[PDB]
Amino acid sequence: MIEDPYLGKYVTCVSARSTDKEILKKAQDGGIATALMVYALEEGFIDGTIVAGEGDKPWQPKPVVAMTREDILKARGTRYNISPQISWLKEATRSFGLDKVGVTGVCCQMQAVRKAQLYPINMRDVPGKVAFTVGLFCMENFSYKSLQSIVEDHANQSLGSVKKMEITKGKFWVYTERGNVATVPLKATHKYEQPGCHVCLDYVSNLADISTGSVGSPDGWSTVFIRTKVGNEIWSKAVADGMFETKPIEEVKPGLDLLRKLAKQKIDKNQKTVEERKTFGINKGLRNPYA
Amino acid sequence: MIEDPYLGKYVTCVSARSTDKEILKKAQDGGIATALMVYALEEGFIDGTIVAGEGDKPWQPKPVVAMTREDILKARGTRYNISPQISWLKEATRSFGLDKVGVTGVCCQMQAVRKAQLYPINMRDVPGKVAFTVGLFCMENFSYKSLQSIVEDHANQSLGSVKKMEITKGKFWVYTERGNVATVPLKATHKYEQPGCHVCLDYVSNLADISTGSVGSPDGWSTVFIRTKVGNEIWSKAVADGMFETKPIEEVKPGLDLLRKLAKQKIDKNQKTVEERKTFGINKGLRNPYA
Amino acid sequence: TKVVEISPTTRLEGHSKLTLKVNDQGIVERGDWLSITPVRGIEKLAIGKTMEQVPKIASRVCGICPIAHTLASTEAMEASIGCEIPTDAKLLRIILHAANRIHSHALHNILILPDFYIPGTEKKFNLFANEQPARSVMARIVRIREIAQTIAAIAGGEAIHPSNPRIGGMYHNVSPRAKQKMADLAKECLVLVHEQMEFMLDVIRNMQNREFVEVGGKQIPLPKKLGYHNQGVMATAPMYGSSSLDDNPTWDFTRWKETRPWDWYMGEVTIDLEDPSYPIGGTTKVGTKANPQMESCTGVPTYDGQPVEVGPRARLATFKNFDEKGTFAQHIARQMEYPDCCYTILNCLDNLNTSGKVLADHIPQGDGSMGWAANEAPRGSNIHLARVKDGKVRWYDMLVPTTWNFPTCSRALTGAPWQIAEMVVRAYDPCVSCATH
Amino acid sequence: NKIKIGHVHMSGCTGCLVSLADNNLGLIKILDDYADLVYCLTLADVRHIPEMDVALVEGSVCLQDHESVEDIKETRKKSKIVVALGSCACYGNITRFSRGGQHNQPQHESYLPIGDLIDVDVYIPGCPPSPELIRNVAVMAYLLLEGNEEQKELAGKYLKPLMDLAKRGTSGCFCDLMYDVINQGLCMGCGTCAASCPVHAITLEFGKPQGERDLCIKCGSCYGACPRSFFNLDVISEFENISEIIAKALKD
Amino acid sequence: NKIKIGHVHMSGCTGCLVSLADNNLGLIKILDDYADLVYCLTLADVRHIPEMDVALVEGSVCLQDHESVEDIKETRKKSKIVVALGSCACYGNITRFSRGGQHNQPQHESYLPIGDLIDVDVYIPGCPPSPELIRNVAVMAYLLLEGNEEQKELAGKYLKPLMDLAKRGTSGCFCDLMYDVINQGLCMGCGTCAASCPVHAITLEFGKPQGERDLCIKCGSCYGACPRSFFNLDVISEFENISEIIAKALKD
Ligand SMILES: Cc1cc2nc3c(=O)[nH]c(=O)nc-3n(C[C@H](O)[C@H](O)[C@H](O)COP(=O)(O)OP(=O)(O)OC[C@H]3O[C@@H](n4cnc5c(N)ncnc54)[C@H](O)[C@@H]3O)c2cc1C
Ligand SMILES: Cc1cc2nc3c(=O)[nH]c(=O)nc-3n(C[C@H](O)[C@H](O)[C@H](O)COP(=O)(O)OP(=O)(O)OC[C@H]3O[C@@H](n4cnc5c(N)ncnc54)[C@H](O)[C@@H]3O)c2cc1C
Ligand code: SF4
Ligand code: SF4
Ligand code: SF4
Ligand code: SF4
Ligand code: SF4
Ligand code: SF4
Ligand code: SF4
Ligand code: SF4
Ligand SMILES: [Fe+3]
Repeated sequence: MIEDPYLGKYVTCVSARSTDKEILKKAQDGGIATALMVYALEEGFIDGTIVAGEGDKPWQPKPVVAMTREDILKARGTRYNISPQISWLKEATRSFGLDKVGVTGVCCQMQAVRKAQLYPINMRDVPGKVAFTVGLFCMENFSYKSLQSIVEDHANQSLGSVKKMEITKGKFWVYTERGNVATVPLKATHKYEQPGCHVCLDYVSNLADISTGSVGSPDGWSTVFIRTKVGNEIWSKAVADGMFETKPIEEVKPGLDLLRKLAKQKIDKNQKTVEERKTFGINKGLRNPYA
Repeated sequence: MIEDPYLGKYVTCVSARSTDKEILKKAQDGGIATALMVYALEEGFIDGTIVAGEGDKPWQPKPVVAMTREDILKARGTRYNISPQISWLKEATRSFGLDKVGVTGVCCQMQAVRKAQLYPINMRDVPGKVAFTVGLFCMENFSYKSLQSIVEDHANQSLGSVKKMEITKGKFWVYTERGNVATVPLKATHKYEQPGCHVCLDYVSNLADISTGSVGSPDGWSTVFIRTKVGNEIWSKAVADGMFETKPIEEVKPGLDLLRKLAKQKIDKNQKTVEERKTFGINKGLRNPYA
Repeated sequence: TKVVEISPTTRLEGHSKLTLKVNDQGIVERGDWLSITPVRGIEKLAIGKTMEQVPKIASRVCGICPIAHTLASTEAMEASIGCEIPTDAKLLRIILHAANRIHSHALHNILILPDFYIPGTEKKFNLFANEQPARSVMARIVRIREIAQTIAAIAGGEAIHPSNPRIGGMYHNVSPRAKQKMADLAKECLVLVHEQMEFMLDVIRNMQNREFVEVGGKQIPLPKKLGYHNQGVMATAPMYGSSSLDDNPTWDFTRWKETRPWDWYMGEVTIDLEDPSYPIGGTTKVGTKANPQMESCTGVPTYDGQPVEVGPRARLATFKNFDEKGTFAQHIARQMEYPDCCYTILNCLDNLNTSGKVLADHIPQGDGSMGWAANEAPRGSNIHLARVKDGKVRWYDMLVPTTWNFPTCSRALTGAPWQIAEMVVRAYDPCVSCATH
Repeated sequence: NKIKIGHVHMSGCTGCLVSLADNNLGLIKILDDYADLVYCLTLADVRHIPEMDVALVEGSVCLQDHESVEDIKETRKKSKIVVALGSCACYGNITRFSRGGQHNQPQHESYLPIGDLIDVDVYIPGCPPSPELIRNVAVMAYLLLEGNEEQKELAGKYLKPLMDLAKRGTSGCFCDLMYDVINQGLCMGCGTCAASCPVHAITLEFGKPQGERDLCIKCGSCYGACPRSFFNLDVISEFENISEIIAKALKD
Repeated sequence: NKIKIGHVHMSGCTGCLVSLADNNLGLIKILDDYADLVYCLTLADVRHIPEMDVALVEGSVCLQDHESVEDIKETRKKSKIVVALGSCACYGNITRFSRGGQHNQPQHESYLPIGDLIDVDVYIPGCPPSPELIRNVAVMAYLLLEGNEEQKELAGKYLKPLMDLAKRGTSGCFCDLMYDVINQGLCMGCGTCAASCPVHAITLEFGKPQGERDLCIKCGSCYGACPRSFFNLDVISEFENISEIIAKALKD
């Protein structure tokens, strides 16, 4: 175990990408989140998983319980607006009849799952049926109207043409299907962030079985934390089964040094906000969920 | 002014009954509450009044804005269950277009009107348009299911046959149209009282312009308090116009001595209940609206 | 070019500012008038709510014109579900609508008169002051608004946030007495509004003959073409409105599109011109950064791809080819709308059957079809659009008059001395809480 | 000496100000004799919040709007008596339902009544608030600050329930009638709540309140108006005298 | 030494007891090793409330039923730890809607959660409450009273948010998510509230909660489950270890 104060508790950290070439075609990064859920399904570690499927408007995610490789793959790619993944967490154990639920999502959604496992409040059967969680790194998120405003105005792109979006190197990047690229400085995007993200003290999905993201690894590759016993069993067996290319993270640029720094900026900035809440008013303050 | 601690503030108190023989045919007592509202309407002191009209089930009152002598007379007779008179108080000044609203009801309903005059809370136009209030004496009230249980079980009468009900001389009296009489000891009725009556510290409608009831006067006659300047102007002019027979209350048996005693028992018993609320729990109590 | 900023604006409804680029004489070259009122977000919070609740929430967008949102929202729901309301419900709604237009135009007299001159003098109206003629004028205005609110309360259930409108018509018809009372009040009001109208037109006509006005001690020249813009106008009725239930609707949703402030507002600027003597409290400090594209709180609806002017002048131009434009023309057209309000009320009372039905016998629950309703609010075309399915609002959109007027007024600021930019603004009778919703 | 009164407009609809103005010549009487309006963006050109004896504050506070938060803090600093005017200021009202996501400020998501950010001395609940109540509070505030001791005593007694409401909390709903009246054994079926509800969300069934919770816009009126919320007998039993006193103070 | 546990049935539906029993062999394990059931009218013949280490109290209190009021007062007197078991006991739940008028006790009108009559140490909210939560609270209560100091420290940390809920108040509704989460700038759109709602009253529209208030039965579950109500990082980050500890305590 490593007990990093900004990267959470983990056993190891590698740089990885799926060896499944079909998965990689539309994966955001290394295809880790898709590849792990597909593999867990084929191996019987899960019988279904909650993923950010395609929704009713372009680039709007819709949470869905996926129970086939095909349905899991439909959720490839980052949607930078809210996907209420946990809304299907109980239902997966009811009408879907699952015994071994997988869950994908960002840090706060990983938090929601663990709170439900330990303090189930009208969440019967959920603590014992969560089987496998994969958490994405997340700096901040946006409402759908925010995402529309950023892509359509600031990047000047039609949503119906966008093939990929990416926040990296200080910019919001928009890639179109016909091959064009547009960028927006992140300074322009700040007004649009979901306000509840400003109180979030978790960057690399500390509470997931396995955590995965982009920062620290080259393009096409993911930085992966293997954290829990569940996480280590599944990762070991998938590596052994040929499912991933890996590199120790210390042999990779920018690697864990850049990552630990961005994690620190996130927590530091948000801890400050958390603190300003206490004296937000005159002789009174706002609620602190962490108190 | 007299400032009696149990009978409230009043100018005089007489025993009276209407000289209108048609009104008396179905009045509960002296016909004071009907006679005053009819007279106020004919004279222009009011252009309409809220009365306890006939409802959708036998002996269930329905509040209504009455604007004719005929509609006022439909409300004669005591209904011993809840009539939410104040529910039409604002509306009388809206779609009904009244400038001078009359209100009839029991003590707590008189209270509601005066609170609305002084602390109008989403009660625009109400303070200035209340013109005349007539308050009934009231010891306690009942839900409709309570009244059904009392009349049908304890008195063994069909509601469709009842011509009059009367609480007096320690009994609940039921008179049928075909001429029979049944009684129930009031001790049997206590379980059925509306619980919110047990906190009521007002017996003879202290806050009305004119208050009227039965206790203290013979049958067919009412005990009347004339309290406010509005009340004195209307009463004086109605007496002068020949609308009432009167007797000074001190020349009448049982008169004001019996009345002051029952008022005292009511307040005393209910003040006790009000007080027990404060220590109703262990280390905590119930709300006191009077605190 | 320099940049001066007035924040906040005053003697209008709600919270906005003017971010102005001016030439070396202080004449606006390009000005942005923008909402900085927080977005309460009525369109998004409406989704999933019941079609009965949403109009009562939308009412609380604005307490000067709640009739506009109550009626436009209700009638958008009725248009989506295909509900035809009874005649006497419609007559009561028109009476409510006309009465509120009286109170609103008269309230606006209060806000604009301090900029105006007692005719033939160099004295401005101070309506607070217990002197003549101000006090006599205030007494007339006060009685006018009192009559208006009273009628509104009788026909609409409440003067502010009317309670009588419901999906399918009204909760209540009125009594024979109430109908007489409304008529009595409208007769009194008609004489008063004719007097107030002639008074206001004279004051305005005196303004058009002036060459300067005094702001903060200084003489400010009055341009002849003050407030002129080339956006044209949009209006759906001279009085009430239109909805997609009509045989021939008078608004065309294929000609509408709403953008963000992005397409029409200035980006980042820095204030380099400050006047601490601007009454009362000065202008924005030198060095302040502003960004109208990002700070504007409204969307920008367009018609044929361009901002438009809505409101009284838009109505008279659309329906009578009223042919004067700019600030004083807008003031004139607003005053001219006084008598129609009282004549309409009296005609509607005449046709109202107080024993008539006020609620449709059947209220359908909707299948998700789109409907829309336009109410000609006192400030202009208020267009609500909705999809109702199973009694719930699945989609909601509000194009409110001051929303339309924000980019148009902005363009109308060109040519004005920045010290009277606020006078250009006030001729639009702005409702910034309305504009933002 | 006239007291100094401001109208502060937070995230409100200005219907609270309209309600004040709907006292008609009563308002002009008050402005003539008892009070100077030192601040009101809708009616006067004072651009920044000055010192006030009474701040009539309408609307709630958007947490994501910096100027708004500064305004409500500045208001408490500048004012002797802070009045939450109307249900948005008291209780959040329709802004309880705000949840962001609309152009052009999709982050404008969170709204709180002013009592969650500053200390509030007096509630005037209602949506819309009744003109008469706003008038009574203005007149009594004056008497509390410029009267003889008999007046300042009356004023303090009159305002007490409105100050108690400010100390009770910042939430208003149909449920208040359940939680604090029916569930407390205090409801007596008078029907006042039904008359006060601005959206007709309350009916009485067999003499007891029935709330259409998905119609209720959370304004707190019904509990306020209920005669079993507060019933201060010392004031309300003197209704005739207190009415005459208020009338005389407005007379010409 | 086994702790002493009672089940006290106020105005409840017994579904809270069923939820306890739905721990299956876990309940029998607890009764075998850690706890004696000294009182439960549904399962045992002890007629009167004895002394208890833990009283699991379900249902609310009818103010007009004398025996009920005496029972809840007697329970606090007889118990070291009082647990409001389920949403009726915590928050009133469907008995908030009670308003009298039904045979054969039309005066049975007023119901309050137990926390309005006695002091409550621990809330277990939910309707129905989750078996796992009731089990965790029983096990941790034992550890708090019979463990080493490392266990009593864990137990105290585990129970703290449930004790904080008991101190927060006695009201539960969909509005909690507005008042205390969205309106506070804390909602992040996870959707957990929607999963926990027992009546499907919550949907998410553009990532934000939308409450069908006339479906909501006022159980308080959604705020409880929300990860922005309480999120005690010291406990929840140790989910793997705390899970292993609880499992081992139930093992054969
Ligand atoms: C708001 C958001 C912010 C992020 N910020 C960062 C960051 O700062 N640094 C960094 O390194 N990585 C960040 N990521 C993660 C990164 O963008 C990729 O999502 C991650 O590397 C997974 O890529 P992959 O190839 O393994 O997954 P893929 O194989 O492409 O599969 C996509 C996975 O992402 C899930 N997913 C996609 N969109 C959402 C969504 N809105 N909400 C919940 N789950 C979703 C899907 O369920 C699926 O599990 C963010 C992701 C999101 C949604
Ligand atoms: C619950 C109740 C309890 C009472 N307890 C007493 C008592 O203890 N001692 C005593 O002397 N008198 C009591 N009265 C009053 C008495 O019964 C007569 O109502 C009173 O004398 C009026 O009689 P009248 O001939 O003047 O009125 P009538 O001419 O017969 O007119 C009847 C009037 O009573 C009103 N009314 C009838 N039923 C109700 C109702 N449920 N709620 C509100 N208003 C109603 C009508 O609007 C109308 O104004 C009580 C009345 C009620 C409703
Ligand atoms: S920054 Fe935190 S609260 Fe916001 S979406 Fe990402 S993990 Fe959730
Ligand atoms: S006893 Fe009091 S509370 Fe009960 S109905 Fe009579 S006047 Fe009202
Ligand atoms: S309380 Fe009602 S009238 Fe007052 S600002 Fe809020 S919505 Fe407007
Ligand atoms: S106003 Fe009357 S009916 Fe309504 S809750 Fe209060 S006492 Fe009960
Ligand atoms: S039920 Fe009506 S009066 Fe009571 S809080 Fe809701 S909207 Fe206001
Ligand atoms: S909380 Fe729900 S399951 Fe428990 S006693 Fe109450 S109704 Fe029953
Ligand atoms: S559970 Fe998630 S979506 Fe629901 S109120 Fe809490 S943070 Fe918002
Ligand atoms: S919305 Fe659902 S979970 Fe929340 S209090 Fe209501 S019924 Fe309970
Ligand atoms: Fe809009």
